[PDB]
Amino acid sequence: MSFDGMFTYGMTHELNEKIMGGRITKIHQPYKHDVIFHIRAKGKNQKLLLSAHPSYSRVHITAQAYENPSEPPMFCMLLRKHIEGGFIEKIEQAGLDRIMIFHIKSRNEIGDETVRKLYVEIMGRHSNIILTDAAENVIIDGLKHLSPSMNSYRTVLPGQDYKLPPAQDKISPLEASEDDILRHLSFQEGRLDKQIVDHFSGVSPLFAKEAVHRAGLANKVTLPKALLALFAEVKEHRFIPNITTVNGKEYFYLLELTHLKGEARRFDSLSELLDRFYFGKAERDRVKQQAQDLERFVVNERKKNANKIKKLEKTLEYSENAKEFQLYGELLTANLYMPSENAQAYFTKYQKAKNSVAVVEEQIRLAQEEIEYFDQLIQQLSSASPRDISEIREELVEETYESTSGLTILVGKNNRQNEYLTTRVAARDDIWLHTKDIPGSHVVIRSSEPDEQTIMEAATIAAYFSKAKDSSSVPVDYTKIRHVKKPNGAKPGFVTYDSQHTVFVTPDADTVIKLKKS
RNA sequence: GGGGCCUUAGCUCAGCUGGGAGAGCGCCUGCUGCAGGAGGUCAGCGGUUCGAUCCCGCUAGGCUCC
RNA sequence: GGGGCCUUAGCUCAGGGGAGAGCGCCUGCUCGCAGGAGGUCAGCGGUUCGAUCCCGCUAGGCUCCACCA
Repeated sequence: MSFDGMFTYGMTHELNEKIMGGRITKIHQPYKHDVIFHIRAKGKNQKLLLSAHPSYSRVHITAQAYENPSEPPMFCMLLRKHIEGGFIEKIEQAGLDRIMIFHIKSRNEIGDETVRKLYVEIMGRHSNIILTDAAENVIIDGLKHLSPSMNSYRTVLPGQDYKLPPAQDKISPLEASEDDILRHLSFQEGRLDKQIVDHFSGVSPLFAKEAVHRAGLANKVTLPKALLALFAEVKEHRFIPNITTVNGKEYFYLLELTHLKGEARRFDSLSELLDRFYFGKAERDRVKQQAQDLERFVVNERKKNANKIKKLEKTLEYSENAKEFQLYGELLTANLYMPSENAQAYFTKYQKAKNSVAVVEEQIRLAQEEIEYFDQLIQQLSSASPRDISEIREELVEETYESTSGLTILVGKNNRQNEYLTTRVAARDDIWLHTKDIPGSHVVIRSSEPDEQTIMEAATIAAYFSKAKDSSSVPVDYTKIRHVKKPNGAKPGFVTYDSQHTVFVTPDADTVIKLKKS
């Protein structure tokens, strides 16, 4: 994991630099596992994101806008009761574990000064945000409850004593000498990267591989020097925030990862890196989890129809072959003088077959139309926003951008928005865009003659909100709205179009974010 | 006795009142919590029909009901 | 079964004159500010110049009774 003890150390330093002494002005919880503190510090308003998400747990200052629920969750209201209005006195790391502790001076209901500790544990699935009394060391509440049945060592419930996770009894990299490295590392046993992780606290396999790489030939002379150099870089805050992309897979770190043969992009801090790294990924997995019941249903219903098609086909084939039964009783009728119920039984098998052809063919066609419908829904679910999931659910039961030139671009992200955009909002000569033979979002430029740059920007947006968002070249069709038509009885969003031109674009998240009107 | 309702995968139940057998939990696999697996004569039996938990015929059994 | 009481905005409650106030939630402003959000006044049909506040009924929720052989 890229968010390791060393990364936590660097983040803790950055947070102290940015928000120590800062007043918590507002607390929000936009998502189930994500809390946002609005902090007034050093003449600036900072947004601190605290994520206890199983896959995307992180702490950083974020520029991103987040939509808050109409009703704040109970944990948010609890945090507001205890620590909103308070001052962050200190931020510290628990050893070199992935646990940040925010010391927050607040006032009680009577007005007396109280100190609260906010523990932010970054442990993947077990990641948590826990508020305690500093005097009594008693848990006020945690974002995730841990019952004694789930963990015998530590309980995370209101009114219980806060206990850290079990210590790993590992050496501190920030205090380690050359002799400490030489005593603990068996240079003959191999897997030196693993040995480093086993002996040194806070060190990931990513860091350990970098250390082994920088050593060149990892031996008793080279590896201790490489480790101490890397530890010194961390201890002295000589951070180079970077993301390295190797074969489509991104790695982020607080130091340069020379062991990775890929394109390295540097940053002024780590927030932007994490925003980019987890952009789409956190949402897609959450959507996948919420959609899993529908997908399993939709995929089943699609599969059902294909199977239905196959059987009907066999009844059509039976119908064709049945002609034999017509022969059988014709011949039996001709030769009666030389059994008749057997003739008639064959004939009847024929007629039943023959009559099944037209019904089978019709039922194959209808099952094919259902497969196409379900294939469209599967794609829509893959690129949907949270609102789009609601609109698709309603169907199953039954955004503004500005170009570089200053032209308004409108986007529908679901079937209902797509229908509303194309049929009610868009003017007759406005330019409509959509991905060719790839399900996606309807995009409309509010201009009859947009410049080529605006077309490419709008196409990039269309491709970004399509199934092909991860492809290097995506075909996007565009035409005037007057050429786009909803067929009679078609579901919302579904349209036929003519007189189209196709452009090819690479989807880019940064371009889409830059063009988004606030 | 008279009426009433259900029997479905390892387990428990969905499924519109034919549109093509599912979920949750447990279990098996790998990953680092995730997906993906298995698994049903839909109690059984036989009509209907292009497909039947689905419609009806036809018997189990258990509950509801005096 | 009968009596007795209840049903107002997210929440808590004001209130025959055309449905408010605080808090929450939104507006910009940083312990106060500054404007919004939101009502079939349980419902019904009627008294009338107007009904949340008449009056008669229907819901529902509580409450008290339903005994004597």
